Amino acid sequence: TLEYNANSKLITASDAVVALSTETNIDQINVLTTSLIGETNPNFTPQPNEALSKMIKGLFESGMKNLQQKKLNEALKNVSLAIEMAQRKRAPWEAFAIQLPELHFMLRSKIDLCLILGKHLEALQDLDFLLGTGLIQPDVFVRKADCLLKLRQWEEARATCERGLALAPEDMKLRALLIETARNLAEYNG
Amino acid sequence: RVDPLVVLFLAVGFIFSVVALHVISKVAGKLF
Amino acid sequence: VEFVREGTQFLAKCKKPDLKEYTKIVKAVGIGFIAVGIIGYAIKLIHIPIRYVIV
Amino acid sequence: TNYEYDEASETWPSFILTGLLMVVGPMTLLQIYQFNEEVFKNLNEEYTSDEIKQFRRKFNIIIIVGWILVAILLQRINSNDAQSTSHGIALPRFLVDGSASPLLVVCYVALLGLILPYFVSRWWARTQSYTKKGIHNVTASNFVSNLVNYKPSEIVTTDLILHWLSFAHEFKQFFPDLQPTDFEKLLQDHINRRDSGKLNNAKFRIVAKCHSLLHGLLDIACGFRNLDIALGAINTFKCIVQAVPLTPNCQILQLPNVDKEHFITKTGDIHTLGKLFTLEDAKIGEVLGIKDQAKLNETLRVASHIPNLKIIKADFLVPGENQVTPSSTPYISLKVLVRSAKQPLIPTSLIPEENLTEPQDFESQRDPFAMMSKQPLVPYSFAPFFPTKRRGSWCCLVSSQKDGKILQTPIIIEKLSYKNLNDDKDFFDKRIKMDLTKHEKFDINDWEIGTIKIPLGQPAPETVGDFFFRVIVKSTDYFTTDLDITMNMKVRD
Amino acid sequence: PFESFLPEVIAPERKVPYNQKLIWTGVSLLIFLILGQIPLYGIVDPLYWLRAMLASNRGTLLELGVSPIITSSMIFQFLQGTQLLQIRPESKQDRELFQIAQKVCAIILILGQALVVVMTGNYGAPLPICLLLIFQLMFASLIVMLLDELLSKGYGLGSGISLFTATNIAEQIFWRAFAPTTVNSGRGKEFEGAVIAFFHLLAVRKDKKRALVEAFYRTNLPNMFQVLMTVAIFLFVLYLQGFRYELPIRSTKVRGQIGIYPIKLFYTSNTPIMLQSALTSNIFLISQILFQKYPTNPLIRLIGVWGIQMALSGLAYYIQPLMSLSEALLDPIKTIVYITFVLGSCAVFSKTWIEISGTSPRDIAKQFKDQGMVINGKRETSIYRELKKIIPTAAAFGGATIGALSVGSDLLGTLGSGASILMATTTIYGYYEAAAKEGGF
Amino acid sequence: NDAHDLYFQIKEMSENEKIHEKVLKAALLNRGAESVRRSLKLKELAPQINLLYKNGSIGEDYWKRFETEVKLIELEFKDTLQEAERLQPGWVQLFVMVCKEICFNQALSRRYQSILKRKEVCIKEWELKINNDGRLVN
Repeated sequence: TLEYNANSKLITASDAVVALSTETNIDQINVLTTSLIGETNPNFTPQPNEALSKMIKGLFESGMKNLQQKKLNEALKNVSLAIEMAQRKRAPWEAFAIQLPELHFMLRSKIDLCLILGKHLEALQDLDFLLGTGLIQPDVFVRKADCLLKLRQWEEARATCERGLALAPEDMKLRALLIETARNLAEYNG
Repeated sequence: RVDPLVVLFLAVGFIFSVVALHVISKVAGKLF
Repeated sequence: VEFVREGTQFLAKCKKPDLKEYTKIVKAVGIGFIAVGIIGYAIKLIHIPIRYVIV
Repeated sequence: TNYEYDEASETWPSFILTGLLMVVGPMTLLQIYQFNEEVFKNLNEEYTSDEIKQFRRKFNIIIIVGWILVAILLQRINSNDAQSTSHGIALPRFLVDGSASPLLVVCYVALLGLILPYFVSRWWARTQSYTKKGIHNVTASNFVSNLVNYKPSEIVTTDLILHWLSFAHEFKQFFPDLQPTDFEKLLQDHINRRDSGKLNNAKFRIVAKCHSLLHGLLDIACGFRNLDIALGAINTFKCIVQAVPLTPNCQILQLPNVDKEHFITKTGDIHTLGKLFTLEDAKIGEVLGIKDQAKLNETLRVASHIPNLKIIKADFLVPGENQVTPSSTPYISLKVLVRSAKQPLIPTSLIPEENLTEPQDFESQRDPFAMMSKQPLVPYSFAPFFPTKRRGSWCCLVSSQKDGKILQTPIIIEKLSYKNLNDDKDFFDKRIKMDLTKHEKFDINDWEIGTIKIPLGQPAPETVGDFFFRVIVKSTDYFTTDLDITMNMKVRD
Repeated sequence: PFESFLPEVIAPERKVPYNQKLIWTGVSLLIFLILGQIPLYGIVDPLYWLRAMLASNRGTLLELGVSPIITSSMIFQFLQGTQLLQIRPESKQDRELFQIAQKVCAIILILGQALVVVMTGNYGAPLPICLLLIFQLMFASLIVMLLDELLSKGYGLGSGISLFTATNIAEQIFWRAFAPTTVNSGRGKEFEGAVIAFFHLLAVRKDKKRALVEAFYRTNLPNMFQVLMTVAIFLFVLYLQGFRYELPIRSTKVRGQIGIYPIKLFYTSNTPIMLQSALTSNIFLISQILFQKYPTNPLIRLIGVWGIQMALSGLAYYIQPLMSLSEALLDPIKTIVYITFVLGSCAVFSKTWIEISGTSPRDIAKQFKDQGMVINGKRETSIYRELKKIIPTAAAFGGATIGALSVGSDLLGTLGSGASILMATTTIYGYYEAAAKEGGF
Repeated sequence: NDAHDLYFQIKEMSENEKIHEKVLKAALLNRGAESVRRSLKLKELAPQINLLYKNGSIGEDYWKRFETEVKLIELEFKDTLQEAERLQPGWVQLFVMVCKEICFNQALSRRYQSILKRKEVCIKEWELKINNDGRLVN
């Protein structure tokens, strides 16, 4: 069973034990509902919105302006809020080829900022998502192997350096990373 | 359309039918 | 006379089976031959008194 | 014709005697006519508990009877008293005309109508239900359904694969009372070295059965081109065999008699076996916290007898040519070196280069795997907690580097020579630190270099360039050092 | 092209393992053997050659045997050889139509043959009983056809005809040795089996030095010498089955494909001996009939004369085989002409068959050029010139060796003819080599 | 495990509870998105299942089950499209592309939300000791 709110127009499951698939589906239905309530035209178009993009760009630029001011802690917070707004206040039917590149372009700077700050697990998870969503470049494996070496995982670091060199064998930084990985692993094994 | 087990069943059924016909024709003469 | 000459030349060029292969060959073929012959002989032998009683 | 049956027992004795001799003779003739050292075979049964010994324990007269029957029949023959042709038969008379006349025909009808089709159908339905790998059809269907709807965001672990295994249909045929939750609980009890209390004889059965299940799961996961699930299955196989949960310091916790509460609390830098063997023979015992010489010798003998791998030369080879050309069929040829965790590194330049080359003869290039198929088998492993007895194994699988997908089913090797682990080469120690290659006992021809050849299953691409691969050779018994290398084929035309 | 909806066994979608094939072969053989021992119900022209060649016995449900199937197969083989059907490999629907026309004509042939045998045979003219007696043969022939189709679709180790013929040959060989029947002609009871009578005379006679020489010769019934000779000939034929010429070949379309192409000694083993046997059987039958019908004619006297029955003083007398060494030592000219004829016939038949069946060296060279393979140490333009030096000699010598083996077997007096032993051996060796090259238990 | 019956449950609830009109369109769009996702999934999974079957590692009835699901998905999508036409007039050509986009968008959103749970599994598995601010304190 599942109850329907009156003033909020959001459906919730009144049961005590609900599966995971049912919860994900009810959440998706709530998202679609609260988007359709706001979008006024009945024949909506996959054309992206403009005011939302302007606000997201404003937040991202206000976050980037702190880098010139040499404030490294709150710029990360502003970029995180920008990414959250881009993931929250955007309708699902908007174009994919315009919704994914903005996420990449913001997540890249957030990764750089987390790596400069000193958080390596958050940065590693961001690299893993950005790599598994369809962005494979030699500038990703450098940072991923850097993180894996900073938190002491040497077999995975070696595999990452090898796969990074299998795509751009002329890179000058992945080679030094591979040398360091081999040295650390030889000290770890013997 | 037809499985191997169907062929085996058909063959055994035909053989048993012929044998039963023979033994029935043999016992009918002995009965009368 | 040249017929036998070509024959013996071809025979000298062939590949004859050695012991470790001939034993496997004779084992397989003999087991198959016996497995067929015993089945045939048993089916032929059993059906004589059955055919006497039934028919 | 019109036969005449034996009415005085004058012919069937000889027929039965011949039928008996033709079976007795060959059996009597047959009865009158009738490389890899294992060190753990003795040390394993000394550490196995009695509860597993009891499980492993619990779960010619034809010739003599034929000869005595032959003697009886021969004495009976000797005890007997003895123009157109009158044909006859050898069978006795009461078999066809006495009081046993309908018994023969009813036995024929029964044995032809009931026993034959029933048993044929039973055999057919029993042989049609299993998969060519060796698992049930329902089990394979469950595995395929598990891998069809699998969220790539979820991370694979050991608990996930145990939860997947607990739904096997073959666990239900053994004990129809238990539920999959009970099977998952028993598997967790086994891995975490816990006491089930009452269902030990079911824990042992399902644990011994998980072998074929994990092999079939690995096969299916490689068939769906999934690398993470394959690696997880191999790691779970290791954990099930060694009865230990997967942790960072596991190579040193698989050892026979250590106490985790002391080792984990005291030291935190020893993670492998080489790092352990860096220390002296008494410091190792003091660190592992056992302090018993007669009991330290056994763990030091186990810790320096498990195999580690190392490559000497790896490259792609095509049989009969000198290079890789577009649309040709190459394979992978590896020269590995099975070494102990205690021995130092020998430079690759010391190899005489004579053991690494391939012979170029037609009998050798018609099939390049016959020379690999001559190596000795792998010895018995040291697994005191696994119910049955296992031989070692190495599972080698190859994938791509552009997309990262497994591109063929895994090859499982079983023949390899562990000659470099024998105790005659004990001078070659890591702690002596005196450049033991210039030693009076060191001869570079005594060390063996094994070979591994993996068929590639796909021809070279029609283009020209360098295409990189990734080969992984993992063990299925220990937590040793595996192989993980990348190599490229230079299709050059 | 037409419409056809008739029962047929469906082929397996995947490969069947070796054990599931062996068990099905055994079960089909058991059914086919049980079918031929049960007589008909309505029962109340002896052609022994046809019943011995086509796996048939009279007075049982297996009277026709595989005769209609083999006749339809030969008819369509001739129709395809004469290029009248013009079957092209570019279409599969045409092949399916041909394969279904095979059965739709075979069933009509079965019906016609059954009607002819019932209306003409020695069963008797006097209607429902006749309908039942025809329906029995109908259903038995349908079952035999379904069994052959099952064994040929993929559930069996091979075809059905060869398996059934080899089974009959082996059954005859074993019944001539372990027969439990006896014969009483003045002297007493004597078994019709070699080993049975051997043991009987060794046990009951109590005169071993005489029982041995009496049971070993047995001029009237099978003895032990024939058993020894047939075992020796079996082993020798099994040894001459492994002879093969292996020339090394390599590929050029996809490199890295090295192999070996074998050219056996028994290149066309089964064809020449069976064709020659059928020819001699038909000639003997025609000569016997023409000699029986006519009392005396010059040309009829020349072709063949029969007397105490066996042919003598005629053309058919020369072609008839020698019984034992006595007939050989008696008249040398007959032995010379018989050996020359039987060897030349086999050699010429083997050469003609390799020229007809499409296995000539030129066709093999065309297939080599098609697949792209070459000979290892030779050029491209020389594969045909090399095969011409190998294949014809192989065929000729295989035929000559088969003929010599048949003559030696029929002369040494074995339990069965050399043709039968060789055919059964080749049929079983085919299954053995298939299981070996494919890989199975 | 589907969003098929959830739409029917909401539909049956609509006739009694007087729910809004856009909730039905939301559930319908979700069902169409799931149908498109499943169709693409089967379209990419067909060759691997076929090869596993030909090799002899899947059984004989699972292949028939797969070939039946292949057309069951098309039947369900046609039913969804007919219902879409019924619910709003002249909304059949845009419905399909809108569903095609929401499929990818919601899959990406799921993958992005999964990282918060993905982050603690690795801590548990590698025994990391991390204080506040995400730094390592060994």
